[PDB]
Amino acid sequence: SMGFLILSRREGEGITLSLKADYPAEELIRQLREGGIRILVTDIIGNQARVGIEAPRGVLIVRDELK
Amino acid sequence: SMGFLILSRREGEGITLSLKADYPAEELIRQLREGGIRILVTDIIGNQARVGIEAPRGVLIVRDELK
Repeated sequence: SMGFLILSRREGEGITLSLKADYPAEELIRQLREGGIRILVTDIIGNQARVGIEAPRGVLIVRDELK
Repeated sequence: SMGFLILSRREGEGITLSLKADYPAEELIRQLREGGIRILVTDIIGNQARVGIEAPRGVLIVRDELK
């Protein structure tokens, strides 16, 4: 199954996607070749955009201001 | 160097990221572990959000309405 993260982002705010160190390379590459990552603009509430990300469990999703 | 794509997205519009079939698995996994993918909300022009994506060259970036 998939991890799902939707966050409000203002101008100049972002997200970094990386690979989790504890998951194996053969499997992550197969997660990403086969199904990929989906980015969705879910809502635009004025000066904010709610961005959804659906990604296999091996993908680390971190808001830029955290790391 | 990096591929860069910025597109206007309205509500319910998205992007799919996948891995290019012609690039080797060892290298792509190392592209993504080391540097990752950056998603940036660059501008919110009313009912549209301009979403930037910076990704290593091995990553295929496709607007949902194309494939």
